[PDB]
Amino acid sequence: LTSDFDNPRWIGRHKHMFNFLDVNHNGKISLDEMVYKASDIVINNLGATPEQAKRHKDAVEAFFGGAGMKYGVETDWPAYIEGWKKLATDELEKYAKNEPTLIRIWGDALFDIVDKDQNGAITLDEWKAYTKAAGIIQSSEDCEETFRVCDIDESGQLDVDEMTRQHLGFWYTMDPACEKLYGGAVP
Ligand SMILES: O=C1N2C=C(c3ccc(O)cc3)N[C@@H](Cc3ccccc3)C2=N[C@@]1(Cc1ccc(Br)cc1)OO
Repeated sequence: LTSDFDNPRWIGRHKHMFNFLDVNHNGKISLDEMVYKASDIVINNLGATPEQAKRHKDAVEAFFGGAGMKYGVETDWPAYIEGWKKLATDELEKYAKNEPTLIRIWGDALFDIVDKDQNGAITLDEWKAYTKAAGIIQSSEDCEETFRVCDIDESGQLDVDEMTRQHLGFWYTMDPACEKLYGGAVP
């Protein structure tokens, strides 16, 4: 439940993602681009209903919002990483107080789209469909590493509650137990 913001591997994890989000190498990204990307994936690749898409958009907006990003503002790397320090701090504070995190809220919205059974858990094939559409993982072998790192349930599925815990460790705290969550795709 403690952050590790001076760790070069934390900083570099998020710089990897900044660079991945900055698809046209502008050195800056906007909230507009984030919510476009989000809705493009779920509506155009993953079959989301209109209601599901709007729920998902609201969650992504709130997530990057928590990192300081705003509509009509171009966020460069120094502003992006400083805002990520605020997001991670807020998220860990919520998690410690048993309050829903922004990453959980996003997960619930995403999993309602990706889980054909709408019961809060995804198969490996579903995780492959999501991460390859998003681009955050490219290869099947890296998607398969997720399922090695995560505690998989009795039906072979990845529950949103488990992925949220792994995400806290991976994106917010540098928990060694959560290394390689995205395989080699994200250092
Ligand atoms: O955890 C997830 N992330 C985390 C990030 C991320 C990016 C930058 C950064 O500095 C830190 C994290 N990005 C994405 C991909 C994406 C970005 C923007 C719009 C749509 C999709 C992502 N997709 C998710 C979706 C998700 C969310 C919550 C839960 Br629980 C499970 C899955 O899984 O790969």
